[PDB]
Amino acid sequence: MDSIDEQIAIKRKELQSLQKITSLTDGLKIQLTELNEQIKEMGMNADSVAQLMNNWDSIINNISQASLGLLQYAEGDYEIGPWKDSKEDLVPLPETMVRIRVDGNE
Amino acid sequence: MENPHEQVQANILSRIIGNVKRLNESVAILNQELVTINNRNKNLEIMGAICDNYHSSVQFNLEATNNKKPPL
Amino acid sequence: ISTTDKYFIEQRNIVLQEINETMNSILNGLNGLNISLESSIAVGREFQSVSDLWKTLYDGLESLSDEA
Amino acid sequence: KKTLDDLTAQQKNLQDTVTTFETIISELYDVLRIISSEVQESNRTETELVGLKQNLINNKLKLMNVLETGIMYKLEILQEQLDLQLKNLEKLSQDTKEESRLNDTKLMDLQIKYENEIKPKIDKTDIFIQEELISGKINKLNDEIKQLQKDFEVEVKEIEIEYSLLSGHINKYMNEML
Amino acid sequence: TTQSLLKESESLDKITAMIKNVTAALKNNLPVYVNQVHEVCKSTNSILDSWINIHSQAGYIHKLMSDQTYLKLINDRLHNENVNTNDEDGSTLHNVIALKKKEILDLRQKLENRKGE
Amino acid sequence: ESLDRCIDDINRAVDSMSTLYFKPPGIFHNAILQGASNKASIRKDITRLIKDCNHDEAYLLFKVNPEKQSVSRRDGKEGVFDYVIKRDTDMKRNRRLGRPGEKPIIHVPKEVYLNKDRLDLNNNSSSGTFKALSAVFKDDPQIQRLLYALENGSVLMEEESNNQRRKTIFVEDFPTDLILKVMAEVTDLWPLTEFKQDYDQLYHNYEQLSSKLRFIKKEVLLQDDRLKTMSQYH
Amino acid sequence: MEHNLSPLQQEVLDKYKQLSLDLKALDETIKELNYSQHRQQHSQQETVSPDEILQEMRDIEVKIGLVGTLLKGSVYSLILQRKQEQESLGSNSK
Amino acid sequence: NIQSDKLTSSIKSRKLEAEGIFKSLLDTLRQYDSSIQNLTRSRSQLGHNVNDSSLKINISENLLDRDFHEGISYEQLFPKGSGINESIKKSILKLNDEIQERIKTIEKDNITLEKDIKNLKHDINEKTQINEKLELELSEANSKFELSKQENERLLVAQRIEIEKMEKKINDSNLLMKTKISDAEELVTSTELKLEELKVDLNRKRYKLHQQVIHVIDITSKFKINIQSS
Amino acid sequence: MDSASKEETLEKLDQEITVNLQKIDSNLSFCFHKITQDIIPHVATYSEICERIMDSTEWLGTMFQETGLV
Amino acid sequence: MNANKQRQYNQLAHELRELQTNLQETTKQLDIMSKQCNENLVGQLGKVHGSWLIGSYIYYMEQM
Amino acid sequence: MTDALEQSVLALEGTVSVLKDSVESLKCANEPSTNLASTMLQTKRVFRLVPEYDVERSKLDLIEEVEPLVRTLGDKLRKSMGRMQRELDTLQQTYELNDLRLKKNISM
Amino acid sequence: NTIQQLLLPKIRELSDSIITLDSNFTRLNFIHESLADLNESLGSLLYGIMSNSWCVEFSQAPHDIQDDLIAIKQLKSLEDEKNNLVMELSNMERG
Repeated sequence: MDSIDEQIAIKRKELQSLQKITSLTDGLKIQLTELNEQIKEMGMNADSVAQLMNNWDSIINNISQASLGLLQYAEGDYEIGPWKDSKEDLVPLPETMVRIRVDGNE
Repeated sequence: MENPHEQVQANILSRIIGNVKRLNESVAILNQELVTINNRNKNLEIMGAICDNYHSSVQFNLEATNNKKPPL
Repeated sequence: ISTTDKYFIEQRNIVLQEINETMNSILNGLNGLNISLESSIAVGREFQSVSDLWKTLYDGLESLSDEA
Repeated sequence: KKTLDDLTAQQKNLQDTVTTFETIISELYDVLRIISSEVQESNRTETELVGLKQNLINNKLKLMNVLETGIMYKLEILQEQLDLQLKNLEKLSQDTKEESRLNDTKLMDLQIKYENEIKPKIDKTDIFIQEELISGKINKLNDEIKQLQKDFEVEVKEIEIEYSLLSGHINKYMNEML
Repeated sequence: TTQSLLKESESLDKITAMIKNVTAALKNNLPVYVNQVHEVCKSTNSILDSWINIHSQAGYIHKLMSDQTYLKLINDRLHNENVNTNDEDGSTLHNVIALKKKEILDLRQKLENRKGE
Repeated sequence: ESLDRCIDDINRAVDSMSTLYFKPPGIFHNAILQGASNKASIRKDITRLIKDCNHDEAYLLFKVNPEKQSVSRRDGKEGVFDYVIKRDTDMKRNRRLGRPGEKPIIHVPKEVYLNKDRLDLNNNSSSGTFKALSAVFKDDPQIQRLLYALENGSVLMEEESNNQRRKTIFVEDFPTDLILKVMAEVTDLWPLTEFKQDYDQLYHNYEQLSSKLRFIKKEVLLQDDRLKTMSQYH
Repeated sequence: MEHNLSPLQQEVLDKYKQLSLDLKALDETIKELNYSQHRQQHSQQETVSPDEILQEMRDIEVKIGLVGTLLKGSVYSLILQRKQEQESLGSNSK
Repeated sequence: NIQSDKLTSSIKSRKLEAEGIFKSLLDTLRQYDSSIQNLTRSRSQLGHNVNDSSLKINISENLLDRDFHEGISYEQLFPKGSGINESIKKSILKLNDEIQERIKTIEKDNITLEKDIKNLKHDINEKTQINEKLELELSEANSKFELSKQENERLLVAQRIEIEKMEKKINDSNLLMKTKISDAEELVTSTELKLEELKVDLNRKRYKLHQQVIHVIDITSKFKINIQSS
Repeated sequence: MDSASKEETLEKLDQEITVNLQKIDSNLSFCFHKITQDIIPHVATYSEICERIMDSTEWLGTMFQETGLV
Repeated sequence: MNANKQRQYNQLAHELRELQTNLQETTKQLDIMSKQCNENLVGQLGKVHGSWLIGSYIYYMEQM
Repeated sequence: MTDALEQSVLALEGTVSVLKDSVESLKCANEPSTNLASTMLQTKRVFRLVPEYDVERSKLDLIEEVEPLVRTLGDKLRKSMGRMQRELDTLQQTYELNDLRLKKNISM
Repeated sequence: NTIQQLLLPKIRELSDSIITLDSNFTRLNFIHESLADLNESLGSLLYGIMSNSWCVEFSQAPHDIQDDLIAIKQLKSLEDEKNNLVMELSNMERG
């Protein structure tokens, strides 16, 4: 047969290489887990900023909804106070609006 | 006839290569997504910069004149 | 010239001098008021630009009556 | 001078031609604005009016479609169903009165049998039981029973008296033997 | 002469007409105009003052939140009220400065001891 | 002559100052300024502009959707909320396609409020309630024709016989169970308490009298087969 | 001595007094318009003055820069800064 | 020669002016024929086939080609009684008035159609409340059938209940008749049989007692014989 | 040491080669699953939030570009 | 030693090298992404907009 | 052999080291961002605005459309109860009919 | 006669003064309109802000920002003292 010691040496060197590869792969595993956690918390921060940002959209809808008073009222209603021509009357507020509990608690 | 383990290793090694290839592909796809996001986010910091500038400027204005009212 | 005519002439002279001094005063006051008004227009001229570039948020009649 | 006269003729002909063309042009423009602003505008208004006419005619046709094959068909079918219900309640009342007269005829017939045949025969049975059976045949049977019982009892008592007489005679004969 | 007299007479009466016109305008139309524009500018001043007020409070909040340390303190205060909400005194800013002053007194007595050393 | 021409000039000028019109303050001007004027004024304005709704009333009239934190009408009929939010949503989607923002960014809901509030001021043809109903029931011809009938007294249904013709069918013709189910979905669409008590009263009326009637009906069926049996017997 | 003027002349003279009086009236009205003690005497109105003029309008102007000019200046500074890193990148390349 | 040159220059200027004005006239006539054709097409769209040649104006395009020694005048193209202002213009105003009175007639026809339309909504409305009253009578007829056949059933059932109770009472009456007659006859027969049985029993008892009397007599006789023989 | 035992060691090195390959396979598969099922979905949801962020504040964007011509 | 195994390890080396390059690219992209998130998404938009909103909130609540 | 093995080893080592560095940098960058996102950017929406126009319109619908609908529905339902009550009377009368006929016929 | 010749000029200058005043008030009305629409726009934005703030809650907004602010400057100074003290300590330890 072939001299045994040669294959013995080859097998131990592949052994050492393989154990090092396994260790490096475990390290890769842990780093991947930490990276996914990092990405998750950055996504959470972005979600919080989106929650902080939705207020602008809600403001836009509130203004659009309440703007109906302009064509609700008429031209002759506008001359209040100093603009009354000389020859109590519901000063022209916008479309009156109501609130509703939304958080599920009443 | 033949050392029994060899084929096993072969098969095992084959599997390794396969999944590693998938790893490659997976990672590559990630890059693409990542890359896209960055370009698609190329607007956001712009807005922020202006916003940052705006904030700074107003504070500077609030030191230019003494109209800065005390907090509550 | 008759004595009554002469008296009437001096009366017109005096009253017309009074009109002259009064109109000098009036023109001075009107010029002052007008210069102040020109100054107010000069300072207010800038507001047109900001009003236009901020009307883009909510104009109302500019677009609402556009549909009319 | 001959050239002068010829050229003068040319000039007057040119002037006449120019003024003729100018007046024709002016007339053409005037009658053209007549056609455009008055004749063609009138034709446009006429076309709009006949368009309104066609719209009114189409509305009229649609309203008759709503009328006959719509509303009048609805009136026809509604009246058909109402008339169906009306002959139906006619036959209903007819059947009601026929079965009602059958029912009251049946009841008054059987009541007459109860009161004029059943009741008199009940009374007849009653008087036959009391006057003829109870006060009559049954009572006479009881009376004959009592009379026969009395006859039997007196015969039995006479038989016992004969027994006593014979016993006394035997007792006397007993003493007579002395 | 008479004709000149009639000429000046009509001049004067028409002039009197137009001066009554201008004074009527100056008493009726002009004052309400200036009052209206003045009131509108006053309202504009009020609106802009409100704008400066919200901007000032925003700048104050930005200055306060720009600190990382205050963020840490509010964070573990949240952690604490999750752990126990009753003990407000546990996480306060005045307790923080009191413990800071205690730390500084310990520091200075250490420095004076080392100087004595 | 020059004095006369200056006279007509100043007459024209004074007329001009007569014709000048200064624009009066508008809507949001008044709202914000009175809501920031004085403590009593700010309280009155905060009461006028935003009134809190009765939680019972809001619950009875509106679905509240806590997962999306939204509010909608129970019947599903579109309101100003539906119009404004849907318009904002398809604006967002159009912008996602790279289309630019529109001017002005704030749009008054003109047409939706027009076509309805001028009608109110004056105050396919079925109203919103029946439309939402026909939406909510299935496409069964029986239920839809019952809806048609109670909307206009009787339904013009088409005869199943070979003689294709239209005939009217009235509300009593459909079974009582179907109309009760219609009323049930109606009171589901309007949880208001008066309707709920009306429904449970009426359904308890049905459950006693009509259900006992049905029991008596099956029992008379059996007892009538008994009648036929004894009639055959003698 | 009683001056016996012609009576067209006398009526014209009365025209002079009446014109005089209503010019004094107009002068009074314009003085009121330019009157500077508004609300300083017994009064409650306002007169066209720095109260409505340069004193008033610059007070609005100093604040108006917060919304109008500062907003534009922010993006202008952004553009200038963007040109700044563009020049820096060009210098790095060169 | 000065007059000759001046008049020649004026002739040349008027010549170029004549060519320009003639070109303008030809353009005007061509666009006129276009306008006339358009008007004819528009009128024919309403069925009014206007004769195009009647309104068109004919001008010779070679009129100016003649030498200038020969005169050209308005009467050549438009003699008296046939000028544009004379015949063509007046005819076109007459056509305008014809279209105007057509407009008036069509407006009257439209007003008549509108009146017929309002009368048609009137008839539709009348026939509609007729229809809804008839539907009310049909619903009322269905309901009246309901309660009507129903109360007919009610009274018919009532009469049959009365009939069946009285039939039952008559059945019990007949059973009572048969029972009472049978009981009375049975009682009479039983009393008669009891009388007969009592007659038989008492007669046999009488015979038994007589036989016992005979036995007693025999006993007495035997006792007497025994005593005497002793 | 020994001969039968040195053949035993030979088989031993074979054995830990095999199990080490098994561990390598398992760890790489776990890494692949981590990338495929966790990291990429998180990147996608981050994309969604960034879309919502840039989307909501766009009216500021129009207001800015209408004047600054950016 | 088995030539098949040798080619298997050659393929493994190629795959691991390209994996290293791809991971370095991913590291660059992730670093840039973190820069956008922490410096702009929360650094400027978040901070400034939260400042505006909270300041306006406080201002209006004090005027209840 | 060993060349390819060591090449694989060094490649994996490079990936692991770069991943360690990127993770550490990500943590350092995230810590202040996470701290800021946790506390003051927290926001709760408690109310949603509802124009009073739609509330009054819903009330008007309930009182002038749904209210008349329920009125006619109630009237027609009461006539329905009347009809079922009637058929209860007819059914009990058929019951007395059938029961009495059974009794008399069985009796004879 | 000369009376009317001297009346004419002051009428002329009064006329030019009044017409220039007319022009000035015209531009004043223009500026007033511009300011009114500016007011309406800013008021609409402010009303939107106000309505949104009257329906949202921020659980972590401070209340005594004065005390927080003076405290944070005092703390920042105390950390500055900390840095110089520790630097001196390390310097004397090294030397």
